[PDB]
Amino acid sequence: KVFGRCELAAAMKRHGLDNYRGYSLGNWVCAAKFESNFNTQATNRNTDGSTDYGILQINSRWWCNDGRTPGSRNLCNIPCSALLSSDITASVNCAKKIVSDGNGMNAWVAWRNRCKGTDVQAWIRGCRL
Ligand SMILES: CC(=O)N[C@@H]1[C@@H](O)[C@H](O[C@@H]2O[C@@H]([C@H](O)CO)[C@H](O)[C@H]2O)[C@@H](CO)O[C@@H]1O
Ligand SMILES: [Cl-]
Ligand SMILES: [Cl-]
Ligand SMILES: [Cl-]
Ligand SMILES: [Cl-]
Ligand SMILES: [Cl-]
Ligand SMILES: [Cl-]
Repeated sequence: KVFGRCELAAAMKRHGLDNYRGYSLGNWVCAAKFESNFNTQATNRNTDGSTDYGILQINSRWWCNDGRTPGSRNLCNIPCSALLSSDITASVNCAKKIVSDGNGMNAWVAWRNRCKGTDVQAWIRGCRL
């Protein structure tokens, strides 16, 4: 599923991501924009053999099981395929664990490089929230 900008903002808010760990909704929407372009089915292969899955490009190195990342962890206790669903529940629940791990949203490369410090409220501008 390719979410609209305001559509994703509403879904993230319902699942309690807004202001989660102090990160405003615009931060989360911006992260999803640059990680996946709002596409729940996005996947990308990393140099080490791990893969990033879904709207927030969550990495199998630490967070989910795909059966093809030797030595990796599954800290969200989920199959990576669950992060590709049209329903964002699994991705949100895992994102909550990730952002609580110590380094906040810096875990998302695209957030650090393209969202951090910018006018992130622009991403929820005009949305009915
Ligand atoms: C929270 C999350 O999963 N973020 C991922 C990044 O982990 C991922 O960055 C890759 O992770 C490194 C190793 O694969 C794991 O140590 C790679 O060196 C690095 O490229 C990023 C890739 O675009 O996507 C999300 O931000
Ligand atoms: Cl957009
Ligand atoms: Cl915001
Ligand atoms: Cl594995
Ligand atoms: Cl599994
Ligand atoms: Cl949803
Ligand atoms: Cl980047």
